[PDB]
Amino acid sequence: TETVGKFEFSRKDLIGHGAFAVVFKGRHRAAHDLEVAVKCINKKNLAKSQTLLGKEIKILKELKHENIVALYDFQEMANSVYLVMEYCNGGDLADYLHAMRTLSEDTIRLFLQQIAGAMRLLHSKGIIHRDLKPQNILLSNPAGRRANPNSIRVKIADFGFARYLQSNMMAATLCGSPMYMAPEVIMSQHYDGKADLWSIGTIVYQCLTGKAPFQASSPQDLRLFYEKNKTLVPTIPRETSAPLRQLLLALLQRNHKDRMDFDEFFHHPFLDAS
Ligand SMILES: CC(=O)NCC(=O)N1[C@@H]2CC[C@H]1c1ccc(Nc3ncc(C(F)(F)F)c(NC4CCC4)n3)cc12
Repeated sequence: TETVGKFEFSRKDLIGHGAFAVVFKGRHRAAHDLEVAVKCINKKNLAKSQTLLGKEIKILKELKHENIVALYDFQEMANSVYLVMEYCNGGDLADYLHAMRTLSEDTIRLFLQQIAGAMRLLHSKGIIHRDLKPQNILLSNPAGRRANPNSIRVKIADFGFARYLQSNMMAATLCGSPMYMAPEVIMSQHYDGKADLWSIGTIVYQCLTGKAPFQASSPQDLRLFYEKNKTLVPTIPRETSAPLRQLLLALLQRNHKDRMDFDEFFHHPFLDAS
């Protein structure tokens, strides 16, 4: 048992591992039924892990929303950093999609309404996430794992690559997962918040079809494909509802200037459909 302020965890209770973070399930020391996810340095990449966890704190301390994984507390010291986060009892969308293969349009709508809500807050604060992928979309059912799936709440996680972007500036750091990167990101161009909208379009397309809209053998191959193809049209299955078709087509615009803007996303007919 290690303690971080009012919370405790055992390194036995590993729930996830990446190059730059290790995450343990923990609990409040007084309210043992309050589950938490404790994110810790990966000492294999000490300096970068410490930097990214510190940036995550800096960003998440400004973001309170149902659909953003909550930061309950944190502890930054000279040689280590902890984040005590909301525990999402449903795990990640990558694993959920692996088991479900594809999601109904109604489930995609429920999830995307929640992602849109979180993105409204990021956009209003001037923050871009830059690492949206299914592994960073977490699921939580307030009625418990075995409850009605209509009750699944979605939370954006992993803000270590996030930044403020001034409205007259562009970003240029290579961030994210290549299969979810906007073309402008993987082509090492300048980009803005619309790069996240491409990532969201890729996630929605994967939910709908079970595959990438633009398949490639490697990140290098995907970059070459984007470089060579100045128009990108995803194949929309003919059973797709018109609002979801139009949402996908507008998000998966190769050129960020042509891509759906945030106001269009937040008010998209797909999101207000019954
Ligand atoms: C010991 C135990 O109870 N294990 C549960 C477990 O391993 N599960 C449960 C269901 C699938 C997998 C899993 C992964 C992640 C979560 N929850 C969660 N909540 C918050 C965070 C976060 F706050 F840290 F983001 C988080 N991050 C992990 C690292 C891989 C995704 N995971 C829950 C689970």
